[PDB]
Amino acid sequence: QVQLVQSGGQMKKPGESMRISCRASGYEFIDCTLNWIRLAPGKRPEWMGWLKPRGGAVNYARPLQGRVTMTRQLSQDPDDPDWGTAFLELRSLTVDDTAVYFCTRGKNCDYNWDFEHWGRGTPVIV
Amino acid sequence: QVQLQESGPGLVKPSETLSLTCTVSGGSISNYYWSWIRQSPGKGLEWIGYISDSESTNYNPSLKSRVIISVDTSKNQLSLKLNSVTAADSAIYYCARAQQGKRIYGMVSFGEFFYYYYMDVWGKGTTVTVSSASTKGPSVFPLAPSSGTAALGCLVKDYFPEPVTVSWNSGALTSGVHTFPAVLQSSGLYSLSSVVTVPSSSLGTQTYICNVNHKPSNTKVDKKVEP
Amino acid sequence: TLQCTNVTNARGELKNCSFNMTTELRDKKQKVYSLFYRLDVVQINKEYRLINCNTSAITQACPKVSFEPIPIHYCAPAGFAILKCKDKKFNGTGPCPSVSTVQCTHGIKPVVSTQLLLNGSLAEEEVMIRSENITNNAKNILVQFNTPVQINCTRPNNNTRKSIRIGPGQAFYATGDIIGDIRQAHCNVSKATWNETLGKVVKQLRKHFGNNTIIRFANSSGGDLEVTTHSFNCGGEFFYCNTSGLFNSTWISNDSITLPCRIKQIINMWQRIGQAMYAPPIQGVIRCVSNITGLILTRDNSTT
Amino acid sequence: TLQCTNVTNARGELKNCSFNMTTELRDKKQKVYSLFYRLDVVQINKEYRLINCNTSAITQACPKVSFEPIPIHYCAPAGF
Amino acid sequence: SYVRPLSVALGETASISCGRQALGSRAVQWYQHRPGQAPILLIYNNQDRPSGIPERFSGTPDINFGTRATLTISGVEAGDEADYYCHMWDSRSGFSWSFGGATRLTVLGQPKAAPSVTLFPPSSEELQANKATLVCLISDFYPGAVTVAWKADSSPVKAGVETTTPSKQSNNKYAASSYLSLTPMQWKMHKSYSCQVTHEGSTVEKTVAPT
Ligand SMILES: *[C@@H]1O[C@H](CO)[C@@H](O[C@@H]2O[C@H](CO)[C@@H](O[C@@H]3O[C@H](CO[C@H]4O[C@H](CO[C@H]5O[C@H](CO)[C@@H](O)[C@H](O)[C@@H]5O[C@H]5O[C@H](CO)[C@@H](O)[C@H](O)[C@@H]5O)[C@@H](O)[C@H](O[C@H]5O[C@H](CO)[C@@H](O)[C@H](O)[C@@H]5O)[C@@H]4O)[C@@H](O)[C@H](O[C@H]4O[C@H](CO)[C@@H](O)[C@H](O)[C@@H]4O[C@H]4O[C@H](CO)[C@@H](O)[C@H](O)[C@@H]4O[C@H]4O[C@H](CO)[C@@H](O)[C@H](O)[C@@H]4O)[C@@H]3O)[C@H](O)[C@H]2NC(C)=O)[C@H](O)[C@H]1NC(C)=O
Ligand SMILES: *[C@@H]1O[C@H](CO)[C@@H](O[C@@H]2O[C@H](CO)[C@@H](O[C@@H]3O[C@H](CO[C@H]4O[C@H](CO)[C@@H](O)[C@H](O)[C@@H]4O)[C@@H](O)[C@H](O[C@H]4O[C@H](CO)[C@@H](O)[C@H](O)[C@@H]4O)[C@@H]3O)[C@H](O)[C@H]2NC(C)=O)[C@H](O)[C@H]1NC(C)=O
Ligand SMILES: *[C@@H]1O[C@H](CO)[C@@H](O[C@@H]2O[C@H](CO)[C@@H](O[C@@H]3O[C@H](CO[C@H]4O[C@H](CO)[C@@H](O)[C@H](O)[C@@H]4O)[C@@H](O)[C@H](O[C@H]4O[C@H](CO)[C@@H](O)[C@H](O)[C@@H]4O)[C@@H]3O)[C@H](O)[C@H]2NC(C)=O)[C@H](O)[C@H]1NC(C)=O
Ligand SMILES: *[C@@H]1O[C@H](CO)[C@@H](O[C@@H]2O[C@H](CO)[C@@H](O[C@@H]3O[C@H](CO[C@H]4O[C@H](CO)[C@@H](O)[C@H](O)[C@@H]4O)[C@@H](O)[C@H](O)[C@@H]3O)[C@H](O)[C@H]2NC(C)=O)[C@H](O)[C@H]1NC(C)=O
Ligand SMILES: *[C@@H]1O[C@H](CO)[C@@H](O[C@@H]2O[C@H](CO)[C@@H](O)[C@H](O)[C@H]2NC(C)=O)[C@H](O)[C@H]1NC(C)=O
Ligand SMILES: *[C@@H]1O[C@H](CO)[C@@H](O[C@@H]2O[C@H](CO)[C@@H](O)[C@H](O)[C@H]2NC(C)=O)[C@H](O)[C@H]1NC(C)=O
Ligand SMILES: *[C@@H]1O[C@H](CO)[C@@H](O[C@@H]2O[C@H](CO)[C@@H](O)[C@H](O)[C@H]2NC(C)=O)[C@H](O)[C@H]1NC(C)=O
Ligand SMILES: *[C@@H]1O[C@H](CO)[C@@H](O[C@@H]2O[C@H](CO)[C@@H](O)[C@H](O)[C@H]2NC(C)=O)[C@H](O)[C@H]1NC(C)=O
Ligand SMILES: *[C@@H]1O[C@H](CO)[C@@H](O[C@@H]2O[C@H](CO)[C@@H](O)[C@H](O)[C@H]2NC(C)=O)[C@H](O)[C@H]1NC(C)=O
Ligand SMILES: *[C@@H]1O[C@H](CO)[C@@H](O[C@@H]2O[C@H](CO)[C@@H](O)[C@H](O)[C@H]2NC(C)=O)[C@H](O)[C@H]1NC(C)=O
Ligand SMILES: *[C@@H]1O[C@H](CO)[C@@H](O[C@@H]2O[C@H](CO)[C@@H](O)[C@H](O)[C@H]2NC(C)=O)[C@H](O)[C@H]1NC(C)=O
Ligand SMILES: *[C@@H]1O[C@H](CO)[C@@H](O)[C@H](O)[C@H]1NC(C)=O
Ligand SMILES: *[C@@H]1O[C@H](CO)[C@@H](O)[C@H](O)[C@H]1NC(C)=O
Ligand SMILES: *[C@@H]1O[C@H](CO)[C@@H](O)[C@H](O)[C@H]1NC(C)=O
Ligand SMILES: *[C@@H]1O[C@H](CO)[C@@H](O)[C@H](O)[C@H]1NC(C)=O
Repeated sequence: QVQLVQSGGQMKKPGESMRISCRASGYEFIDCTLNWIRLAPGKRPEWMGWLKPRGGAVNYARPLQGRVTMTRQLSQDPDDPDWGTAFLELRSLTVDDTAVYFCTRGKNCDYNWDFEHWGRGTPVIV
Repeated sequence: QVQLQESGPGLVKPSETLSLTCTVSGGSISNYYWSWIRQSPGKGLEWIGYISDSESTNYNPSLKSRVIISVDTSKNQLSLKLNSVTAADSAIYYCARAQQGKRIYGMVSFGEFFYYYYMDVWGKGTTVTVSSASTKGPSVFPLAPSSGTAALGCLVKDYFPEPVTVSWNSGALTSGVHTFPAVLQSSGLYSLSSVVTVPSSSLGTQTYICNVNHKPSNTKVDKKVEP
Repeated sequence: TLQCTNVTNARGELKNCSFNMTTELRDKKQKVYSLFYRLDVVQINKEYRLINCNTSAITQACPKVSFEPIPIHYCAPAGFAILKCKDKKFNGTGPCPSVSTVQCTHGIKPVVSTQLLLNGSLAEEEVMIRSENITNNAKNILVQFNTPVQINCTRPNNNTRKSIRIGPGQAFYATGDIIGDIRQAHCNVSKATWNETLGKVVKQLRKHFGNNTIIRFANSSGGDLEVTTHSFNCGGEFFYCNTSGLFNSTWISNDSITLPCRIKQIINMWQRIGQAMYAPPIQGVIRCVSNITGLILTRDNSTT
Repeated sequence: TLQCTNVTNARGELKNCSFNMTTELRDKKQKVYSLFYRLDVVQINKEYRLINCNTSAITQACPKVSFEPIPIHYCAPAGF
Repeated sequence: SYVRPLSVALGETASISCGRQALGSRAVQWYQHRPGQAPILLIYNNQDRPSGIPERFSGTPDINFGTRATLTISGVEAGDEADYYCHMWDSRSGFSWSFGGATRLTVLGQPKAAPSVTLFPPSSEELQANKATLVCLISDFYPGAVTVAWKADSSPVKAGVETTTPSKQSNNKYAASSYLSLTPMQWKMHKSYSCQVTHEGSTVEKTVAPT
């Protein structure tokens, strides 16, 4: 029962920044890698970067380096200990950043690029 | 169906028994719940108490130390006696029939229900004012027109307390009538001014007489209106 | 020392207790509150305290372990063997005529129950009763149904679980408040299915006591709470169901029977004197569906 | 609750914290102090506290065990 | 009890939310109470209405716990201006003795109506009774807020005038009296008396002379 829950949509202006979440549940958070994909109309789906909750190791895409930042915040309470919150921050926004931002996960934690699970989407309008 | 009508002194002195009664119409008294409600100016509705079809007592604890709601089934009449009244007890008293509803949310055997009460039919209301000042009758002074369409009425000067009822030709003339809200003068007496719009053809001559009634004074005066 | 009140209603069962509790810092206190069923608290002289304090320590159950009975298979080591018994009218003792061997037993579900055996294995053909010596009244008689009587149980209250940090990593899970209605936990059985099943049990009971004697059913005669009531687990909380409505029939020759159940969080289980367990409250509405397949009776000087 | 200051210098890294600590007798306290690198403490609102307190318990390493990597040899059992 | 304001437009929809939300299963009553008048039972059981209430008055039932009790008035009229009460009965709270708070629905955008001033001279019986009284009757104006000014010949009076607070009529308009008590000699020693009623935008004058 893998389920990814994101935050609500935001309307931003050029120069500001954004912060969106992605609470996962139903699987070991630190074992599977998470991604961030933006989808703009009339463009290719752009991969922003992946983040491994094991230590927070992250890898940003080149067209976004310096403007993108991905963190995590896994709960430290062993009763519901199977959930983390991947945060995405994009600074110095432009009108080209207007799209719907998703967080994805592979079908299994061995191969990351078979995005079987997707979030409902976080639309952003700059 | 069922309709009600209250009737009270209209004026009770401070620290005294506020007697009252209410006669229902077209219905039996011993098979419905009955609720008393008072509504003061500036304050919201206040639930006095209620009596059952088994004649059971249950008053608002905000007033229970003074209320006693009785009932006599020989007629369709049930009473209400608040005592030790103060200035805050001035309100319109409505006579409404409560009906019992049983809201079940769980098991009826475990007692998982609660009883709610709703009033469906209401009375017209009886104004009760408390003041050490005695009663006072009015004094009607006619208002004549001065010539298509014209207007005439009756000036009901200094009286106390509220209210008064105005009829025209004992009840025949009822179109175009416009009884106005009274005015509490600084002397402590209300002044009401009735007026009726009338075609200029009937000015000479269709007899017009205003009927003025003020119950707290046992008065029933009339007067003509003519140029 | 607990400062408890009644939870607002009108019977005042589950309480609303507050207490000065430790924090993550050894020099800071906190005034937190929680709900406790009255079966878990006792007064001093209003002031209360947990029931187990003057008896034993208490360990809160880990809310990540499962209270669910899993089919467990018992196997004999190499060089040994397990002997089955495929006799479909085999009472407990004696020589089983049809015997087979197995490396492992079947899926044993370790369902902790009382009075009424739950989720057990049915019997083929007819319902047999056991007991080692049926004429010895001090021997628990084990009756094993052949058809399953459906029993439904529920705790209708919508509960909440509040995590209370009481130290470095010590998080006690309390009952926050009750969302929505406050009702009564209970169980249901089909009176028709229970009437015919109580008929099936009184059938085989005549083969040991006589074809003319009267057979009477009554509730428990006393003892602890764990024995006088149907005690078990439903969604993760321990009921204690008054079975007086199930055992009330004297036999000679749409429906729904509802049992009033209580709930406890401070239990010792088994019957050991030394340690009690706090079961953290189950969030949401509780309801479980089980079959009662057995029964543990106890007879009481002539021919009745 | 830790009462910390900077260790006298001029960057203020490692702190100088004092606290009411328990003793050998359960009814006596003591006002002892210690140095803690800032990576081990966080403020409240100066007052501090150990970083792990709102997360987990903490066990002090035995100062008689060795942190030194020793050549470990992995061997397969007989038949492997 | 204090009053909660509300402002909806004519012909739109209203959402009178209850001020005392329920704790368990609820049985809410809704009452339409015009000031100084008999209240009207709109909804007695959470969703049920009596005989004689339009469909445009709907109450929210509690099928799943969480949905708060609200009163929905679709297609509001000018006559829907009154007070609304939420009589909240639930399983957790005890006996609902008091009614709700007070939601005074005020409908905006009603037709603007000009007043109708009618000034009467003193009566001959009261002039014979050694007293005078001018009665400046105002009615059929909207919005109900008027300013009354009395002039003796041409000078303001101010002394001895009582004025009605603009009460509401049956046709959803407003009316108010205006009394000026004069001495029988002061009424005869002057040439004319006027009643300036300045409603909303501009004023309307009615004059009366002792002839
Ligand atoms: C284990 O065993 C247990 C023991 O057996 C067993 O316990 C049972 O639990 C369930 C739930 O857990 C209980 O079910 C509840 O039952 C309540 C009572 O329902 C009965 O009564 C009502 C009202 O009866 C009056 O009105 C009808 C007409 O409407 C008349 O015909 C009656 O004669 C009666 O009028 C007289 O009596 C009044 C006294 O109450 C007097 O005041 C009055 O003046 C008159 O003299 C009936 O409507 C019910 O009939 C329904 O069932 C029959 C079968 O007999 C069917 O034909 C048909 O389906 C009928 O609908 C029944 O007789 C219910 O109130 C309750 O449901 C409400 O409450 C819950 C929670 O509060 C709500 O979530 C739910 O939505 C319901 O709310 C509706 O109703 C309320 C009140 O009316 C409204 O305020 C609310 O807005 C909402 O209205 C909406 O729905 C209506 C339809 O439901 C609709 O009309 C509206 O327009 C609106 O859309 C709930 O169902 C059950 O009682 C327990 N058993 C016992 C014996 O107590 C348990 O289930 C077992 N299993 C387990 C544990 O797993
Ligand atoms: C078990 O027992 C505990 C008590 O130990 C209960 O917990 C308390 O529950 C009550 C309600 O029953 C809570 O009281 C409510 O607090 C709200 C919070 O507002 C506070 O903070 C603001 C600042 O933002 C202050 O201005 C305000 O005065 C409060 O101090 C209030 O908003 C609530 O007000 C309500 O009541 C008033 C008076 O009737 C109304 O006028 C208001 O409109 C409003 O309806 C109310 O006062 C209290 O805070 C709870 N305490 C704690 C520690 O949580 C549990 O509920 C109880 N559980 C069960 C199951 O019984
Ligand atoms: C972390 O923070 C702690 C504080 O919590 C520091 O510990 C304190 O350090 C100060 C020095 O910085 C100590 O103060 C010194 O105490 C000496 C002991 O004498 C005391 O006892 C005699 C009785 O025999 C009294 O007469 C005397 O008044 C003292 O009460 C003093 O001798 C020192 O005096 C010096 O200063 C004065 C005034 O400037 C000079 O005139 C003197 O000549 C002399 O040079 C001084 O007062 C204090 O005692 C320490 N406290 C504790 C509890 O140990 C840590 O040093 C700090 N650590 C770091 C790394 O920053
Ligand atoms: C006797 O045996 C019964 C069945 O073998 C036991 O009933 C089981 O009870 C447990 C806990 O009381 C239930 O577990 C719950 O699961 C639900 C979610 O399940 C629903 O969703 C899944 C999809 O993942 C679906 O496959 C299911 O069919 C359900 O639709 C949650 O509320 C909780 O997580 C809870 O753990 C079992 O589901 C339930 N099984 C059945 C078949 O009903 C009963 O408890 C046993 N009695 C005793 C005394 O042990
Ligand atoms: C919760 O409610 C019960 C039931 O009303 C209370 O029980 C009463 O306890 C007092 C003790 O002071 C007795 O004198 C009464 O006879 C009891 N009543 C009944 C019906 O048994 C109980 O005290 C309440 N608890 C709290 C904390 O308020
Ligand atoms: C409770 O009722 C019956 C007991 O016989 C079980 O349901 C049947 O189980 C058998 C064996 O798996 C199946 O062959 C039948 O098809 C089942 N019947 C139905 C209608 O599904 C049920 O599993 C029992 N539950 C327990 C023991 O937990
Ligand atoms: C029991 O109560 C919980 C909350 O106390 C309810 O959970 C809510 O469920 C709805 C879905 O219908 C969500 O939108 C809310 O966010 C949930 N609330 C919380 C606090 O998580 C639950 O629905 C209730 N269930 C029953 C049967 O009453
Ligand atoms: C116990 O609960 C189960 C499940 O709610 C009940 O089985 C349902 O019975 C009704 C009535 O025959 C059927 O319409 C449903 O389809 C059944 N549910 C399922 C999942 O099959 C059962 O009747 C209840 N028994 C008792 C004694 O309460
Ligand atoms: C279990 O339920 C039975 C009834 O179903 C309860 O019997 C009551 O017993 C007391 C004396 O102990 C009598 O005064 C009552 O009249 C009985 N009630 C009925 C309805 O007969 C029994 O008390 C319940 N068990 C417990 C532990 O409360
Ligand atoms: C230790 O030294 C650092 C560096 O001077 C202090 O950091 C200052 O903290 C205050 C907070 O009150 C800020 O307003 C300043 O801007 C900080 N300065 C710098 C350069 O960052 C720190 O407060 C000192 N700690 C103690 C306990 O004295
Ligand atoms: C324990 O407290 C620490 C305080 O530092 C929390 O960590 C910070 O949390 C805030 C917001 O919660 C973040 O903005 C910081 O980035 C966090 N800092 C670090 C170093 O993690 C921590 O989340 C708390 N833990 C729990 C379980 O509540
Ligand atoms: C907590 O301790 C204080 C000490 O003054 C006391 O007054 C208070 O009653 C205690 N709280 C409880 C719930 O007993
Ligand atoms: C079981 O059967 C044997 C013989 O069939 C019999 O001797 C024994 O008494 C029976 N068990 C009981 C408990 O009656
Ligand atoms: C057993 O039934 C009797 C008679 O109804 C009752 O007095 C007693 O309290 C019951 N005991 C239990 C444990 O249910
Ligand atoms: C130790 O406790 C006392 C209690 O009076 C307090 O004044 C002092 O500040 C505490 N010490 C520290 C280091 O906080």
